[PDB]
Amino acid sequence: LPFQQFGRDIVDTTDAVRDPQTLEILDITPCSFGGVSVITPGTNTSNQV
Amino acid sequence: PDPSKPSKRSPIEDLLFNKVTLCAQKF
Repeated sequence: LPFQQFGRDIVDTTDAVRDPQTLEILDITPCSFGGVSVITPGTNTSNQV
Repeated sequence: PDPSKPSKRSPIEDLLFNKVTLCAQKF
């Protein structure tokens, strides 16, 4: 709506914004992340992982 | 099991899987 500036999801986290100059609606998504798992055989067998 | 269905599930299992229905974001 013309009077609305930001946006929030169900858990009250910003996920949209209006550009101050061009007045465009831009989506915001966090950059990727995750865990790291290492698969190895017995260390007395080899050193490849 | 019903061979016609691509998932190879019995009709009762199909109804059981369709009955249960499961947010899912904001990592």
